Amino acid sequence: VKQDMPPVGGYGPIDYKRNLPRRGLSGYSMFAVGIGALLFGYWSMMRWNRERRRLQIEDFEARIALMPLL
Amino acid sequence: RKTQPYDVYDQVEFDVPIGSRGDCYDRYLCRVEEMRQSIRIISQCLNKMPPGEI
Repeated sequence: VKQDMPPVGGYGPIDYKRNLPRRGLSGYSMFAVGIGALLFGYWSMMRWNRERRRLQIEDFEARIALMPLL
Repeated sequence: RKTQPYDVYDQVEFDVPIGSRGDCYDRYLCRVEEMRQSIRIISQCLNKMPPGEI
């Protein structure tokens, strides 16, 4: 006879339990990365703001030199 | 299925999730665990189907 039957060795194991990976860095790592990015941005903004102040002083002194003719 | 069983449910081993607070969160977790136990029962059914008439 022929009928719907599982095979001679049966069917294989089937996973039925939860599997969460558990991934990412430790919280100290992202805190250190954020703090380092903050410090780098602070340093770059400091340098560029000082340069901008120097350029503004230069432009203002050019204006002061140009004033009497106007 | 565990206290007053019917046709072949006493021949299948599976777990019963039990909540702990009565909120909707525990019921949703119970439904997810019931899905997992349904997969387990389906595997047990596919590995234990006997020949015969219908």
